[PDB]
Amino acid sequence: AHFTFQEYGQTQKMNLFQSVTSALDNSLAKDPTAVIFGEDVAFGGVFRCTVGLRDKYGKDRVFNTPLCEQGIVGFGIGIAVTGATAIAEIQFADYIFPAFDQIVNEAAKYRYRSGDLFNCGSLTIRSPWGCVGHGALYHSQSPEAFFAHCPGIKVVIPRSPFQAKGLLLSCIEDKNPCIFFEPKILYRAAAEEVPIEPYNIPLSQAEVIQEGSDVTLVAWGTQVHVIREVASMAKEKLGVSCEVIDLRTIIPWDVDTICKSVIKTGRLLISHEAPLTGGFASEISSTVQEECFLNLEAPISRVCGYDTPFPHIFEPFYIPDKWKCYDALRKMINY
Amino acid sequence: AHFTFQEYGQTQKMNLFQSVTSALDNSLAKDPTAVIFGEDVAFGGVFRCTVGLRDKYGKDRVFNTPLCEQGIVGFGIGIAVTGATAIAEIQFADYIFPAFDQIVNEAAKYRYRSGDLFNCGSLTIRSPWGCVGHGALYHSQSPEAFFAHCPGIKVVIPRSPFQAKGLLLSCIEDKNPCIFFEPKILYRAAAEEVPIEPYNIPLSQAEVIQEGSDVTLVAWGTQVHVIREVASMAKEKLGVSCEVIDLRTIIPWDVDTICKSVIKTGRLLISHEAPLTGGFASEISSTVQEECFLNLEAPISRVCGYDTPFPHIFEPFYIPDKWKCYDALRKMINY
Amino acid sequence: KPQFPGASAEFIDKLEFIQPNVISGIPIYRVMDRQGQIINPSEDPHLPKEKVLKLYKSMTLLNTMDRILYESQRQGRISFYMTNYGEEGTHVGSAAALDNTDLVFGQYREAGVLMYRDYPLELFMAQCYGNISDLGKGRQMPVHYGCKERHFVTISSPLATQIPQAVGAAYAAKRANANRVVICYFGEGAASEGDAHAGFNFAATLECPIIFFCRNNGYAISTPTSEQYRGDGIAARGPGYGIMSIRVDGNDVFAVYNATKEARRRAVAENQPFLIEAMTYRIGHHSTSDDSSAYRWDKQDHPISRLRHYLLSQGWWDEEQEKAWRKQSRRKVMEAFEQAERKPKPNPNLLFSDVYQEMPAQLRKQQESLARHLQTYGEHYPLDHFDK
Amino acid sequence: KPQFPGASAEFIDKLEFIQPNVISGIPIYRVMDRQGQIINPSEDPHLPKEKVLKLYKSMTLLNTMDRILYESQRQGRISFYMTNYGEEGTHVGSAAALDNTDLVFGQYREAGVLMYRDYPLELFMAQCYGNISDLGKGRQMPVHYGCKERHFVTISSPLATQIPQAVGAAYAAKRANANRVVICYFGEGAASEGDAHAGFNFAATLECPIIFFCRNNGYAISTPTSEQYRGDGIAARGPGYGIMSIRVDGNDVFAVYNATKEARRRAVAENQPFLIEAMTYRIGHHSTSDDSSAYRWDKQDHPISRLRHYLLSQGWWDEEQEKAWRKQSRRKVMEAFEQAERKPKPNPNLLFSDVYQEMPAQLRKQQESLARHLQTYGEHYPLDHFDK
Ligand SMILES: Cc1ncc(C[n+]2c([C@H](O)CC(C)C)sc(CCOP(=O)(O)OP(=O)(O)O)c2C)c(N)n1
Ligand SMILES: Cc1ncc(C[n+]2c([C@H](O)CC(C)C)sc(CCOP(=O)(O)OP(=O)(O)O)c2C)c(N)n1
Ligand SMILES: [Cl-]
Ligand SMILES: [Cl-]
Ligand SMILES: [Cl-]
Ligand SMILES: [Cl-]
Ligand SMILES: [K+]
Ligand SMILES: [K+]
Ligand SMILES: [K+]
Ligand SMILES: [K+]
Ligand SMILES: [Mn+2]
Ligand SMILES: [Mn+2]
Repeated sequence: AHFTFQEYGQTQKMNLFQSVTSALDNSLAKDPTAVIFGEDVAFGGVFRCTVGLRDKYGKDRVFNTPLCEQGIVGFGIGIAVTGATAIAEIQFADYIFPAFDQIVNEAAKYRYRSGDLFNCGSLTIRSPWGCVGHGALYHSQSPEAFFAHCPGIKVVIPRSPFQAKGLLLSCIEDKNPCIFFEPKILYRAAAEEVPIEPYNIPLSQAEVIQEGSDVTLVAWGTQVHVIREVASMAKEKLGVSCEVIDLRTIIPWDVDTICKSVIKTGRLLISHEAPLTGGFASEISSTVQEECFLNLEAPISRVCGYDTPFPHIFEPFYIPDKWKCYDALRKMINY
Repeated sequence: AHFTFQEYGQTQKMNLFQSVTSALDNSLAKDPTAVIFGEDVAFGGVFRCTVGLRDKYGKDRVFNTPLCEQGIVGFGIGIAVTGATAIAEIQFADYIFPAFDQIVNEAAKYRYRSGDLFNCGSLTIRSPWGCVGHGALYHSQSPEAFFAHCPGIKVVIPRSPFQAKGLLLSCIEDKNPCIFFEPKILYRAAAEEVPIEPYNIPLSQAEVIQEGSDVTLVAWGTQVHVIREVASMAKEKLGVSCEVIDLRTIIPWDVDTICKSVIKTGRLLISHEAPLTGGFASEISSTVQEECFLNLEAPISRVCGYDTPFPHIFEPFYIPDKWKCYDALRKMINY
Repeated sequence: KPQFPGASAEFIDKLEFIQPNVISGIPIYRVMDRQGQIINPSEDPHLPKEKVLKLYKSMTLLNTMDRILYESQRQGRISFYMTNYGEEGTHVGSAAALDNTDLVFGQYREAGVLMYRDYPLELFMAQCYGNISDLGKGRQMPVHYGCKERHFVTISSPLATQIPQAVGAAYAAKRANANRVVICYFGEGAASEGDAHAGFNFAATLECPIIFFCRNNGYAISTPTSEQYRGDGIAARGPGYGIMSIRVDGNDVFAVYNATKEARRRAVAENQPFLIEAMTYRIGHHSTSDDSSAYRWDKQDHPISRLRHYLLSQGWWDEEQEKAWRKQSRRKVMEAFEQAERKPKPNPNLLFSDVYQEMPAQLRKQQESLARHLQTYGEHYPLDHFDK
Repeated sequence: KPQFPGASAEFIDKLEFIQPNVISGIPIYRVMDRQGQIINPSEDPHLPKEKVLKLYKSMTLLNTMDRILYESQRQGRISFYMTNYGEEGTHVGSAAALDNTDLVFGQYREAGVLMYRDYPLELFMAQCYGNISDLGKGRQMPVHYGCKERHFVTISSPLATQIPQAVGAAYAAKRANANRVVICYFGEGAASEGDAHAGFNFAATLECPIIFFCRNNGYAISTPTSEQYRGDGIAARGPGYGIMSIRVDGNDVFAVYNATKEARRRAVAENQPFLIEAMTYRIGHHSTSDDSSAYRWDKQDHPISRLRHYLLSQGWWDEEQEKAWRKQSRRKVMEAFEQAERKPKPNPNLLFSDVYQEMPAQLRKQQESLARHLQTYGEHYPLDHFDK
């Protein structure tokens, strides 16, 4: 494994897929309009995220669609137009593209273009995301930067079971169409205490998970665990204090939390599995440079996937792992 | 108008649509495999770009497809797989999205994923692009940043009739799938001498169209004319010498030319009609900051469209016009 | 017997390809001839006088508005326009067969549905002018109408995207136990889009109370149907998806009405989709950006003419009434037109709201940036035209 | 007579919806019964002994390879696998009816087509292991096969994307005056995708020599066909697009062969698409990631069994031959397997080439960055497994 995974009433140990099911169960229990649909969701889903829900809530509320992503998203938009909560699943993020027109031209623009006479705010699209060791070109992708250039949608990526359930519930209840990307490598690997009852984590809010004073490290999804480890390597090997931040919401993103951190540390390294060019690290880096020019002691580093498609046998060489991140951090500290 | 428009054998005065037709005519004359197809191309196209070509070359080579962009691009990929030149048209860039999966998952990855046993290098997709005064949400868009995050395609945007014909011919002949975006406001407005016979302008090469020493201004398409004017305003009003660069190719982009300029001037302003967040200015700005940290005298400015859909009645307030650019430049000079 | 899960069928012991019936296609349902005479008494809906006069006055009022707004676009007073010439019968015939609260999704060439639902002239014109009375806040190009009060979902330019949306809204209605149908209008060009295949298949497999209404007017901009498809029009695709399908004379208000009325009744009762393909002819240019003589009814087969002949036969209209109405409708349209032209455009601030329900702080920053910009550089902008 | 440009039809004076024939669907063409007996002498293709033995040996060799590679995946030796159980007849029957240079596009469950075209065991295994012999350079997941020499376009995971591509390749072939057909395989799930509607319509309107070959095996992962569509399978959609269509028993090599042979002959001569829906049953799990007992032939209706009974009736096979071949095919598969396991993986440098034909300078920079990285941190990477 390229990574290691490390108030609210009663809790239970839950892995990431189970925390998704818990969020969905809580949602359907409290919102009689809510339905869940997509490919193979009825028998519990190819990642078990919907197990037991059809039995509990009924075949009219948890159901399979024909195999057509553009249909899935257009269908969910139309449910949400009536005011009903629509929780669409896209089987892998790699297969979200056929729905790109329905998401970007339709869902994102629905409220603006009608002057708020109509909306699809009660739509949420959930989709497994990110590398998985052997997914190759079409079961590995991280498409969040494509969506980040689209005003009108929200894009949210959790790093753990606890974070996943609170962020998913926020997406489901948020009055804007949301894409919730679930890091599939974590579905079984990451497990921790998760409240049985519903709770919310705010959207557009980054989380500083470790305070530090020498450099700011920013990532999201599984890559948060990579940078947490990098912070530990940097402390031990270099005597460098790293502030580790999970961005959580891609758009609209928490500019203030990131800039506040960089004003303090003077250095920033951003990492993501997606390709470098056009990746969302470029948006963060530009903005920070604009806001923290006087504080920046070194060029902002982006440690990302290469500008290639996501390979099968070469995955261990492709990903921005802890050594690539550490080496980049070392150099930036030396600057 | 928010803008003013200002070796190779015999030339003729041509507007931008005519220069496109000239490029296409030259291509079909010299390449017997080449075909042009899409919605309404047979009668000459909704912007007249294909007038006369079906008469000259035949109905098997210049033809209408059914109304289906995902079909248009998949069809063109399959022609290009056989080695034949496929010149697909997408009627407005706003309607490229239904083909996003065929472009990103298929065309861009075709050569890589087959180990070069198959390719679609002889595909070119051309599409009108950019604002037009009253196009509103779906006849105004500039989608180049969506495509910039996709390794394996090239994305090219000309600023004039002469540039359009030489860049289009390069795209048509380039051994990679290319998207050529034609700034539709310029179709009739911009007119200048254009060589009758074919010639090429290199891809991935920016053009410094005016040398300057105080600030670097970068744009592409119609926005080049806006920044050219801004350079003139800055010279007259501020005694500021601007280096004006047309990027031309979005990906792979000419990093060297931009960095060389910023090393000299120490200041950079990038402008584009597309929305700020996730726009391609963020990629340029991050990269320049990484490469020119020691030379940068001021934060890099991005003057872009707002993070909204493209409005109808508010267009004059939405676009990054010459005054918005000038004011941003003024402030950056004051920094 | 065959045991395959994918189909229910017998074996055949000889090789026979199934040929399409394109030359002898699905027949075209007609109720009245081109002289407005009822062909088959048993098909006559016997609509009451007031209703038939409303069908007639709605079509001609739309036609009056079309002529004025088309002229306004030619003069550069509005940026764009698309007329409804030749297709007025499909709009009003079908709208009259719907319940008032049935939800409508459209394409762009269905304004008669709104007119039949009493959408004010003032609001049609407010949208085309993008003025302060536009509830769409001037954000979309002209003819992109929407009315929450009249259950008409805001038009958007991307073709066929509303098809699977309409199906989702129909599924939600089923669940709500609505006694409501959704109708989804689209052209024969739009039917080529992948979203049409998605919507048709979802509607059948998810069992939704929806009417798909295809206006087949022979052209998609310059493209004739011979380059659009090769089977027997759109109606012949319905059965392949398991959808009950019919083809009607779209120039015959009563044929459109009858088919729509029966589809509505059955779609709502049975939770099953129906497809209606209305055959017509696009008399106008495609839009104000189109000169249709570049690539190709009015006098011998027009829905309005046919309806007018019908009224005369019942003794429900005459020359005097026609003249008075021609004048009254001109005056009504001209009054709304003049008002629409004198209204200001909305505050430029409205450029930023409704992107999200709330306004993100970073978006508010951009709005503030514009306000500061206009304070300094305002002389360079058309400010005197915009509210506030 | 109706005058509408969009369809060719008569008027009808009574309202009648067209109902789909789903209970009595398009019949299933069969040539031999489950005991391998020819049902109708006039349909017997009388393939020569050597050819029928090649159909048989190709299926069983594929089946042998499937069992071994499925076990290899269970043990974690390869990352992924998908078997072809129950569908071997569709692959070999159809491939045998094609000309050797007809271009094939596929989905992922068509490896028998390659096996019939003599694709080496070594190369099937090279792709699954991503080793140095893989011409795909280890870049795609297992079973994503492609062979330029054998005119089999590299498989990609996104469903149905190859459908409109196959049509474009078929148009290009027409132009080239090829006497070549394109065949495009896909499952009944993939047929729900918008790309299928695009490809079918383009093929008909642009008049392309293509065979669409749909393997209807009852399920798309967990989803039964009752949740996939509501019309009469995929074959009933063909006529709506103007495509000549047939349904065959996909467990009957000879029925598949005959339909494919006649479609090829006519598609090439007439420049017209043909649709073949082969009814089968997916005997295996969907893939190695699937346990199919979570949501639901082998002994009573299997293509291999049926073909074996046929050979016996001609006196073309016996128990002794079956035993010797079982042994020889096991040995051939095990030899390739052992070789495949001992080969190194390709140079990690190959991660960067073929993204574009040339390597952009900025991409070369990334390749250099990796080389420097591995010089310093190489102990932390599986380097001893990779070439160079
Ligand atoms: C996905 C996509 N592709 C292409 C188009 C371009 N187009 C149009 C516009 O942009 C419409 C706006 C002005 C409101 S309309 C149009 C022709 C559609 O023809 P149809 O037969 O469906 O409809 P009709 O004959 O009633 O105009 C096309 C190709 C479009 N709007 N959407
Ligand atoms: C556009 C899209 N959506 C969903 C899928 C997921 N999926 C699959 C994979 O990812 C395949 C890779 C492992 C090679 S296969 C699949 C089921 C396809 O069912 P079909 O009936 O078409 O084919 P078959 O029964 O032969 O498996 C789906 C939903 C997919 N590959 N593409
Ligand atoms: Cl996986
Ligand atoms: Cl335009
Ligand atoms: Cl001015
Ligand atoms: Cl290690
Ligand atoms: K939501
Ligand atoms: K090219
Ligand atoms: K639409
Ligand atoms: K594919
Ligand atoms: Mn039409
Ligand atoms: Mn299947």
